[PDB]
Amino acid sequence: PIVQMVHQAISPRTLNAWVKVVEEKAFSPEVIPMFSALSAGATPQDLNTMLNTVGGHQAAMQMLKETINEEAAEWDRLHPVHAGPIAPGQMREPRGSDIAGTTSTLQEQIGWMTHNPPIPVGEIYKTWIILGLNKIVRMYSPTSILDIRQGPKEPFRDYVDRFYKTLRAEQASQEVKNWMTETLLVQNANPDCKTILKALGPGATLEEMMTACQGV
Amino acid sequence: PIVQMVHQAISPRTLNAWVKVVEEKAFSPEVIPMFSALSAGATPQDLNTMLNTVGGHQAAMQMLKETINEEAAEWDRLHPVHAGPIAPGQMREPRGSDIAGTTSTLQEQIGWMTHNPPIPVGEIYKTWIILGLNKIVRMYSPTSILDIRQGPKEPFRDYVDRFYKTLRAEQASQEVKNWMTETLLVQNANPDCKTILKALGPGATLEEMMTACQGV
Amino acid sequence: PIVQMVHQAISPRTLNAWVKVVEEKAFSPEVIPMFSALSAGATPQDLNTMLNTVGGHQAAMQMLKETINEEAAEWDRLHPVHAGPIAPGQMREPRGSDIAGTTSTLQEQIGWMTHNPPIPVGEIYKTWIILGLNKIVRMYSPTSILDIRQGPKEPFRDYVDRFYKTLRAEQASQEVKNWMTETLLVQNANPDCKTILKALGPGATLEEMMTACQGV
Amino acid sequence: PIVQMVHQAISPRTLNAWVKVVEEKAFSPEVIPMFSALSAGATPQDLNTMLNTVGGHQAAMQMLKETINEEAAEWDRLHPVHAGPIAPGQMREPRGSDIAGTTSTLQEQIGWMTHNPPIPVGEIYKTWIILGLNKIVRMYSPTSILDIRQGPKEPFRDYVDRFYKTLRAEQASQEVKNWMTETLLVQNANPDCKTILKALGPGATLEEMMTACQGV
Amino acid sequence: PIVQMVHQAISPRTLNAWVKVVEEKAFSPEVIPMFSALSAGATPQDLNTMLNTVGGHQAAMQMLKETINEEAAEWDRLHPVHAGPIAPGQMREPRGSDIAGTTSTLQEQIGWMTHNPPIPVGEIYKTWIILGLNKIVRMYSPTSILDIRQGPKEPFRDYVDRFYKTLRAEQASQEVKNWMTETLLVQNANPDCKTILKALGPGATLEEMMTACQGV
Amino acid sequence: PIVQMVHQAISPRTLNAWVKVVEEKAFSPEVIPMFSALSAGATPQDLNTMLNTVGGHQAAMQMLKETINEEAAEWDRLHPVHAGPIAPGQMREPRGSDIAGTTSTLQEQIGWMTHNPPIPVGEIYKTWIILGLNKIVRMYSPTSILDIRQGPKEPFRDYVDRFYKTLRAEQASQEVKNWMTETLLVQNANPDCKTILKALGPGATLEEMMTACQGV
Ligand SMILES: [Cl-]
Ligand SMILES: [Cl-]
Ligand SMILES: [Cl-]
Ligand SMILES: [Cl-]
Ligand SMILES: [Cl-]
Ligand SMILES: [Cl-]
Ligand SMILES: [Cl-]
Ligand SMILES: [Cl-]
Ligand SMILES: [Cl-]
Ligand SMILES: [Cl-]
Ligand SMILES: [Cl-]
Ligand SMILES: [Cl-]
Ligand SMILES: [Cl-]
Ligand SMILES: [Cl-]
Ligand SMILES: [Cl-]
Ligand SMILES: [Cl-]
Ligand SMILES: [Cl-]
Ligand SMILES: [Cl-]
Ligand SMILES: [Cl-]
Ligand SMILES: [Cl-]
Ligand SMILES: [Cl-]
Ligand SMILES: [Cl-]
Ligand SMILES: [Cl-]
Ligand SMILES: [Cl-]
Ligand SMILES: [Cl-]
Ligand SMILES: [Cl-]
Ligand SMILES: [Cl-]
Ligand SMILES: [Cl-]
Ligand SMILES: [Cl-]
Ligand SMILES: [Cl-]
Ligand SMILES: [Cl-]
Ligand SMILES: [Cl-]
Ligand SMILES: [Cl-]
Ligand SMILES: [Cl-]
Ligand SMILES: [Cl-]
Ligand SMILES: [Cl-]
Ligand SMILES: [Cl-]
Ligand SMILES: [Cl-]
Ligand SMILES: [Cl-]
Ligand SMILES: [Cl-]
Ligand SMILES: [Cl-]
Ligand SMILES: [Cl-]
Repeated sequence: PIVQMVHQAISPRTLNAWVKVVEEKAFSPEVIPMFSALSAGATPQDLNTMLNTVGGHQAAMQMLKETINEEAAEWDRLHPVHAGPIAPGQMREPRGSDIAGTTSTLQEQIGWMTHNPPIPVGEIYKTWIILGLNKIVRMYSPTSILDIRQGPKEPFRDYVDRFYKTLRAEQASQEVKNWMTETLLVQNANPDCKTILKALGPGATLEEMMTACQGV
Repeated sequence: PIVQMVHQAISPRTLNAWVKVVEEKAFSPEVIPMFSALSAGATPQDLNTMLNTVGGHQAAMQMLKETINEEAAEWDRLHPVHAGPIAPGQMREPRGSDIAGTTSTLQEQIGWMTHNPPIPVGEIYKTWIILGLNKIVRMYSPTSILDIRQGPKEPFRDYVDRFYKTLRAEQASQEVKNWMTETLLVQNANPDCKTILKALGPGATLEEMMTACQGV
Repeated sequence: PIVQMVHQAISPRTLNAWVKVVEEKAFSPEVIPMFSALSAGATPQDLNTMLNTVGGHQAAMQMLKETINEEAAEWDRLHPVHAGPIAPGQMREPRGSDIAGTTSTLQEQIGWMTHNPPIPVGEIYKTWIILGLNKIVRMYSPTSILDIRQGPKEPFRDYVDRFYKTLRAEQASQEVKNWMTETLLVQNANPDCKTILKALGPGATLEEMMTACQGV
Repeated sequence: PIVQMVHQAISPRTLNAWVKVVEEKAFSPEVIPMFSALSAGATPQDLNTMLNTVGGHQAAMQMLKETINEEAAEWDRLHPVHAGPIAPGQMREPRGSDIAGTTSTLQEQIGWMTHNPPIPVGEIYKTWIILGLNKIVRMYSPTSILDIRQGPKEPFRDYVDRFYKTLRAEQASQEVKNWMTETLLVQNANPDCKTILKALGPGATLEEMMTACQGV
Repeated sequence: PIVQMVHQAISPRTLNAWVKVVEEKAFSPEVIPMFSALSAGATPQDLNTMLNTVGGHQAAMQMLKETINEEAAEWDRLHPVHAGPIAPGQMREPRGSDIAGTTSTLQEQIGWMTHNPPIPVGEIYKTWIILGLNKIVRMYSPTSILDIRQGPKEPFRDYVDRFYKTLRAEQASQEVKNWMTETLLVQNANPDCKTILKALGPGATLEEMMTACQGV
Repeated sequence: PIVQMVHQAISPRTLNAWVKVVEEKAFSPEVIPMFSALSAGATPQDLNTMLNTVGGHQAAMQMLKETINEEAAEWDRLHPVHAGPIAPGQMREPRGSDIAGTTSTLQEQIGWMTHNPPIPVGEIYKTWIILGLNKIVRMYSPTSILDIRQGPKEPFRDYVDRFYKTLRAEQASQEVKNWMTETLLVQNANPDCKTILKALGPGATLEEMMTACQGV
């Protein structure tokens, strides 16, 4: 990675942390923030290290590769490289495969990241990776938000935990998520809780909803 | 985080420590001081990393989101942003969502935290998070302080441990807590201890109370 | 903490070390030196972090709070704060609650600790905490030094281990401890060892006493 | 290793990480990226340390030695050393065995790596090692890509995981790998999935293929 | 400790390492080199931290205290402190209890250790501690070197391991140790090995002795 | 150790790593590269720390002592110390026991290692230690290379693993090792493999030999 500047290897602990996270949690949604934290200041070389150290899950890892290549091709369309000899005190313009670290060297990556103005190839590549990880989380989610229904003796808190877990795995925008919360949460609550939540009105906070259905 | 200045990634150990704390202790009151210690010098990006790495407990995490948004909206009311182009050698004034790290970049966060005078967005956001965590601790507390009663063969020390554990989870002010201690502790002690503690008078320290009921 | 100067967060390992020490050893006497080592260079904020991260033992932790408040009130009596506006290039004089970190900020704590001359608020607060921890160790000690008696088939080394373990938990001064050693150790040894130790005379070292009763 | 410059020992954690990786994963393909990450900035001395700390697998380790010697001999052919006394402020030209660290000293390795222009002997030797590791991965792969066939009740995702795991161990070029994907994946799918994938046409992404055969 | 200069706290890992060593190995001879390594650059405060963090073994720890006090009293005899006010840019001369860290402050310890010329109070105190630890190792050794005799079917290597383990715990000088090796090792070997070793003559190395009795 | 310069203590992790390596692997050949890596930049004091922290194996550790003394005596013969007072800005010439760290101080060791020109006493002593460790590995090897014979149903890969494991423990030169490989490997293979390997001719690589006998 790079930190406030200087380059260094990914630490053994960071490497092991990532490998173990994937071994333990597969593609539960919280893996993505963990990936992002473990890859802080990463060069594309470091990001490829992290992805290539995953054994198994090779369908997911292939899907990620295809997503990356799609984003790289889009970058190339928007940023076509201009022909000419690179001047003294200048860097060549990166293509998509340079950002993804397959056709660039570490020095070139360092060159772009530490240039003035900077070309943050590590952060660009990370956005592409996270887009691909989000697709995998979606695909690997066992359940739909439409099927989350409170059981007749289920504590409301447990139902809400299942609701918001499933909502998190959905790849719908924030406005759609708001509609899901406003509509389904109360609609798919059990008869007694549902009646109590409708009495609160559509202005209630989750805290107030949870407090209301505690006794039920 | 930032430390005496320079920015760096949250360490794998810090990340793992937080994840494991939540896995093991859920929302026992001591989790909050642990959160605060693990988030020392944190930018809002780092604070979101910590909260987003939690898998499960998504009712609690949603309640926390709602608390954050409430505090952000209050900030916006008290600190309305003034229209105009930002001068050379100046930072734009942060709105609530900039403090909570959803509409600001890391450089902007670094910019505010290291400015002269500083705008400590990390510490402001942390106060909002801790307010939300305190609400969750309250809500998830199984017991009321009014129901803590010493058993007829219960060592006074064990009763006092249960009393002060339950008191800690109550979200009443320090003056109310003082009344609880002065009134209930002795009132809800078992017959023999209760008689002995009333004989000490209302000036006794906890040490003296504990020593008095040792033999009982 | 602060180290030779610069401030930084308490490390996750330090935090975990302290939590685990308390989980494992409760209030055995060796916990106090461990506390002191783990809190080296600590600000009052860091010291409160350490104490607040303890879950359970809330009778002990309340006793500690009361001890701290007693020491803070004594500080206030000896060091009454003088009214007036604080000059440029000067620090306000700390009251007891500033030393204990409940009414002071981290910058103010840093301000006092790094001032010339220094006001070591962290070390002052640590002495108060250790006074309180010593009271808890005393109170939680199961045994009195007067009751430590060598069994008729007990190796002298095992008896001496029990003697000095119990002596360590007593909160009597060094002169009283010397009397206990000079008087009780030999007095409460078993018949055969006791006779052998009285023959050595009152000038014998512990090494010589232990060697003498090896064969017994 | 060397990091942005300064030399230092390989850390105990790096050493242990490598030893344990080999103990646990043998020569699964992901071991190679792990080797590369753990050997970041390595001198040839450090690389030999890593390889020599492996106990067991001595057939593989001998094959690696032979691969290294082959690459060293090729280097010598392409870069024959010129006779003459080495000038003040100059380094002798490295032969293959100097790059592999058997006839050079640590200072000489440091000398080449930190020279202007640099002669990155660590990175050259690492390419040779990885060539040898790739040969071992190939040789130790239990299965051929031609034999990966979806079972009649096998989830398509599981079949794809096995396909891309086996493909990764093949030491065929990227163009051959593309042919394998375009031809075999669909060809060796089970009757019902195979029919569904042929209906998608040869433009489908893996995501689309996986989604199509979810219900099957 | 102090390292090339700057002071810092003993690390949690160092603390834990020492505690665990004592828990696991008690007073086997190798504990002393481990103590010495873990206490590298230690101030007397750090050395007391290490000794005071030991729970149990309080007979041994008391014997150590008595040994320390004996060495402190000897220091005082050889180095009597001269009366007078300490000059600007000068340090007071340490007494035995200042070296052992009970009557000196950390700053004073730092003062002596970093003075020109240095007064290495940490290293002086460490020699006293190691003298005391050696006495404990001796006292706690279960066996005498005179009783180590090779069994009639015991591999010579196992006998030699027991011999040199027991020899290490003896607190006799190097010349006495040489006599023990030259005399007893061969004398207390089993009949067949003993005959073979006497045939080698008194010039044989241990390697040659071990090789000679391999087949036996 | 010393690192690019500055001196510091051996880390607790390094110490523990070495102790555990010896506990787990005894004197398997890979222990020596591990020793060398863990002792990088070591002073003789640090090297003695590492050797003295070993509990048990005291026959081996005595053999190592004798090997060290032999090398020290050889050093003394080749480098006799010249009588005279040591000049300002000069170091006394080290004798063998100064190199082995028994008659020199840490400052003197630092003095030699950081002098211009340097006298690398740590690296010299390390060569002596490794010579002694190699003697122990030889002596403790259970098997001879002449006795490694492929079983009639043994996979060739398993036979080759045993061959090269045993070869590694032999203390014969590289030319002798080459003869062993060229002669014995094929000679001591099982009837069917042996016939197949003789058909390849004496130019075959190990990879080619292993591939040839895969089906057998
Ligand atoms: Cl995995
Ligand atoms: Cl998953
Ligand atoms: Cl890679
Ligand atoms: Cl790869
Ligand atoms: Cl850009
Ligand atoms: Cl970047
Ligand atoms: Cl569900
Ligand atoms: Cl969780
Ligand atoms: Cl909870
Ligand atoms: Cl995040
Ligand atoms: Cl998230
Ligand atoms: Cl502000
Ligand atoms: Cl802040
Ligand atoms: Cl309770
Ligand atoms: Cl606890
Ligand atoms: Cl206790
Ligand atoms: Cl706190
Ligand atoms: Cl708290
Ligand atoms: Cl003061
Ligand atoms: Cl302080
Ligand atoms: Cl007892
Ligand atoms: Cl292995
Ligand atoms: Cl393998
Ligand atoms: Cl090596
Ligand atoms: Cl080797
Ligand atoms: Cl080159
Ligand atoms: Cl290199
Ligand atoms: Cl398969
Ligand atoms: Cl212990
Ligand atoms: Cl012992
Ligand atoms: Cl202490
Ligand atoms: Cl103590
Ligand atoms: Cl001195
Ligand atoms: Cl010192
Ligand atoms: Cl024995
Ligand atoms: Cl051992
Ligand atoms: Cl062995
Ligand atoms: Cl030592
Ligand atoms: Cl030793
Ligand atoms: Cl030399
Ligand atoms: Cl050296
Ligand atoms: Cl074998």
